[PDB]
Amino acid sequence: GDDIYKAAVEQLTEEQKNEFKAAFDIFVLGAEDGCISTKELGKVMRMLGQNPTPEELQEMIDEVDEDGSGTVDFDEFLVMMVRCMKDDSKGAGAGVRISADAMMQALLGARAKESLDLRAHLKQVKKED
Ligand SMILES: Cc1cc2c(cc1F)OC[C@@H](NS(=O)(=O)c1cc(C(=O)N3CC(C)(C#N)C3)c(C)[nH]1)[C@H]2O
Repeated sequence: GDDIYKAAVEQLTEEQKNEFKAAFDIFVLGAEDGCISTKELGKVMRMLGQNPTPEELQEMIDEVDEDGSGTVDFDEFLVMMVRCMKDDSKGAGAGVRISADAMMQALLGARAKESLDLRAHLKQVKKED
């Protein structure tokens, strides 16, 4: 049931559909496997205010793993974003729940993410950034 997940390509903004390349690219920047692992996780988690455990990262990855060895494909990420907007809470059983925009703004956060107002999904008191 990956209708909006796989079709997210058209659901993504004008800059998002193009940021999905550099975004995930930074996650595996210099990766010999080409994919993301529990190691790279903590590397990005800090960029989005998050300091989980080395054993917990296996959970947020297991639900998005293809090989089943603490990892995730490049496509499993694209959906993780479009699915996050509606499912801000996918972890279930942790201290908090990571969002999608939080990952994008952390990964690149320079190109453009206001063309469609993706960060507007969290209309609430924020910082000056
Ligand atoms: C490989 C990859 C996958 C994911 C990533 C980034 C990635 F690099 O971020 C979003 C995450 N979905 S989630 O619902 O936010 C989510 C939160 C949690 C959780 O147990 N914790 C919140 C926590 C970080 C704290 N304190 C610990 C889980 C299992 N899922 C998951 O899709």
